[PDB]
Amino acid sequence: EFNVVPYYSWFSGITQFQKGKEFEFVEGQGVPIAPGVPATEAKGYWYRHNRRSFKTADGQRQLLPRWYFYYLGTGPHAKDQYGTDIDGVYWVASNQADVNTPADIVDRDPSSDEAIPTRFPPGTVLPQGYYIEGS
Ligand SMILES: CN(C)CC(=O)Nc1ccc2[nH]c(=O)c3ccccc3c2c1
Repeated sequence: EFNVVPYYSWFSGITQFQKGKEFEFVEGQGVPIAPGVPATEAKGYWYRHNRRSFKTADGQRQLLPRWYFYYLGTGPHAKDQYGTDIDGVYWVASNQADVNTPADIVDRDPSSDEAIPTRFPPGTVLPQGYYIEGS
């Protein structure tokens, strides 16, 4: 969880379960499906939530990262330039998207909307070592 309120993603998270496997998508893929959004707005980034646990007194490690998707110009990196090398950020965009203008899309009031469970179109190459939440 969090003890500082996050920007909330329109979608469910993707969670690492195998250490050492990278988070990635093929260029053009990796934008989660949202009913009615045009491919020109299908642009943004996945953002890594580092999680950390507590020591139990039986010794006991691991609580891997979970990634959350944010449309370009929103989220904790609402200001950065698409593409920019930033630890913990992975940019993705449909090939119809112009990544020079922010997506025209409001954040998600977590109280007047649940997260849309994360799906991808047929053919999307899923990152091995990750489990899509809600699936
Ligand atoms: C290292 N952490 C401070 C980063 C952070 O927690 N990121 C974070 C950032 C994005 C998050 N997006 C969500 O949709 C969400 C939903 C339920 C609970 C948490 C989140 C959520 C959390």
